[PDB]
Amino acid sequence: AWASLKRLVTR
Amino acid sequence: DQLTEEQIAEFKEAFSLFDKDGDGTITTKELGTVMRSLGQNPTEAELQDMINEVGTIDFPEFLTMMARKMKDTDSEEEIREAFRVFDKDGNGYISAAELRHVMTNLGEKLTDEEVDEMIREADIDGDGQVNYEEFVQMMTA
Ligand SMILES: [Ca+2]
Ligand SMILES: [Ca+2]
Repeated sequence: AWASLKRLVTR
Repeated sequence: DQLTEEQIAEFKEAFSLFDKDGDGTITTKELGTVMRSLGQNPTEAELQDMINEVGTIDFPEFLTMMARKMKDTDSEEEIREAFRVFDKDGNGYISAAELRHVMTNLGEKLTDEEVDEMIREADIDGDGQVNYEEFVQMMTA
């Protein structure tokens, strides 16, 4: 569910 | 390092929402809106610098801008900035309503229930909204 927001930043 | 296929697809989807005739461009005045839909929080100076470094922006130029921002911005700052954009009223919490608008502005078509499930996954203290550290916990995984 959060994959598309997680893709907006780097780790 | 560089953008994945899925990041490129997501950036293209957000860009295309402002490319009404499909010609691969947005206007310079639309650049900030597109960047904010992608969780960037550019200052006016930052936007004008990007515009000057290239009255339209074409998609390959935009994608090159985004790749550089993703690689060169500190990761902790990237999370802070995305939280600041998504927390539309600045009250320290992303509400279900704010999150619905974020997902819509990315170009997704999630149901209201699917967004509620996003909130529940992230909501550790049970108040039904996502505060900054709850967001960090999601965005650091
Ligand atoms: Ca808020
Ligand atoms: Ca919470």
